[PDB]
Amino acid sequence: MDKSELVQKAKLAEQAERYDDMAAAMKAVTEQGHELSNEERNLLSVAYKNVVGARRSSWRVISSIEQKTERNEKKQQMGKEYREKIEAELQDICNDVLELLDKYLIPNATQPESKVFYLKMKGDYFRYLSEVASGDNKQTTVSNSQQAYQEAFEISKKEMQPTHPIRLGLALNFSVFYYEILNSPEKACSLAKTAFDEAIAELDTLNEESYKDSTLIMQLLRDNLTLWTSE
Amino acid sequence: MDKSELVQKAKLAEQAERYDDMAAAMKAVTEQGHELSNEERNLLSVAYKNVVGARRSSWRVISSIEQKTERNEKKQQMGKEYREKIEAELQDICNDVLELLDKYLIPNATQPESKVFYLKMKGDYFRYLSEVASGDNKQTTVSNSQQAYQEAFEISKKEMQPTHPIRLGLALNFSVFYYEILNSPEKACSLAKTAFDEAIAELDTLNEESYKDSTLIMQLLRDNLTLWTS
Repeated sequence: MDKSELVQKAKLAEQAERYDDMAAAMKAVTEQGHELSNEERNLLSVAYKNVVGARRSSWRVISSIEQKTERNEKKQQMGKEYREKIEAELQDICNDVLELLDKYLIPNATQPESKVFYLKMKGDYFRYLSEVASGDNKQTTVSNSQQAYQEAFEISKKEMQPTHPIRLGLALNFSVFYYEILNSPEKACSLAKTAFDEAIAELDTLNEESYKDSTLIMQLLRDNLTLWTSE
Repeated sequence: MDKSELVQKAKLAEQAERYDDMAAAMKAVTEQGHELSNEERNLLSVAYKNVVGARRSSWRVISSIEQKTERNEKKQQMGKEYREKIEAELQDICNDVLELLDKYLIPNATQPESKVFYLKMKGDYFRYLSEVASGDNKQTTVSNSQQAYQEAFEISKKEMQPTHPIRLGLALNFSVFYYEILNSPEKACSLAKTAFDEAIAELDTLNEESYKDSTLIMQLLRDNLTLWTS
């Protein structure tokens, strides 16, 4: 099967709600090593969001049942083994995505918006590993998660306008990450305020017909600031 | 694996909506070769109903797409090839279930309630094969569905109460078989009306444990009878 055929197969699998097929199709597309179109990039992102989402969902369901269980019914030990089977798949799916990002997507990215998309995706997929990571492996995945967002963060700052909706929103994502996962409320606030203020300073340059493309995300940065400072 | 284990695994898979796992667990329980319990029997049924249901839905989605005009020869090829993938899967799923029915479930059925349940199941899964069958495979598969339903129907009339869900569901499915597979509204209406009237003529055979299931399926029978006439 060639790229055109795989892409079509991918859209058919989406329609049929067969997301693993959809993901396998777009994995193979990605492996031709060429920069993906917006259509293709969207398809891959969707494909894997859904495949990863289903196991995450299954895992939340099992963890919850495990904790309502009486703690030596040999049933309890099914929920252990089963959760662990889910986890291993979840990690397998994540490793695929990360391999694609390391090997093809990030290195071939020619434009800064694509490079930032893929770096953030890498950040997101490490975050999913961390949700089922063990003790000492859990700090590794969070650092790997931070570093990917940091790298994307730096590129937006350097290649995009303060007012750009991807830069904002990466600012938002990254600030929330410092707050929610790294327990750093002061860095979280510092980050948000800087993003907010920088875009504020260039409100000047926006078109009255589409300023909300920027303004809506800035409102969220601001909302978080007042929320986080109120604590 | 202990059954209670496999059955547990199966109840978790179900909660987790991982129906392929659920089905494998129940497959390995059925293969231990012993009559299933009402609960293991329902888990096996629910399992395969969801596993095969997902492909029946995917197939239709794709058959419907392949129905719009398509100027692109490669896109038309992929649609054809993808439908064919789903069918092969669908057929494999049905064959698994029919093997289980032939090798274990039906021959070991030791009471009429189960025997009807499994024959009804044999009909259903031969109906699903019919939906994607071709030529002579389709005459065989349709005919096999009718035989198994018909046989179940005779036993359910002879041994079960009119308001029993297994019996009402058989009528439901067998009436739907006649409408959708045999393209015969006359035979589908006659069956559904008989089973409904027979139920309502014996409300005394209702019981608390299955009142909701009985009425739910009676209402579905009714729905179908209105739709099919109007």
